[PDB]
Amino acid sequence: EGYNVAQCNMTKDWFLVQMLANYNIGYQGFYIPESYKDRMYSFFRNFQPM
Amino acid sequence: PSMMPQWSYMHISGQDASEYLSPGLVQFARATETYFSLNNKFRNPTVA
Repeated sequence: EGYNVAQCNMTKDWFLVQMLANYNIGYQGFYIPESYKDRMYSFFRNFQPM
Repeated sequence: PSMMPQWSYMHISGQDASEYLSPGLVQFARATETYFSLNNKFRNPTVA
């Protein structure tokens, strides 16, 4: 009903949890994490919605 | 609300934020910088 995000099938809740636990981001509004704190096998780098 | 040159009252010029707060608040802020931001709530003016 009301639980997608970024035009994907993922729920908001899981997205929030992953963002937090990966970069301590989310309580202050989302935004692209900076480079060095996001290496090759990070989460956000390999997030392709279609 | 205009008992002083209003620029100081609106922080256009004058002393920095770390010197017009209750120091307990500054202690709190500097003690939780990482997991909860506060440093973008008050502007420290600059003067040439």
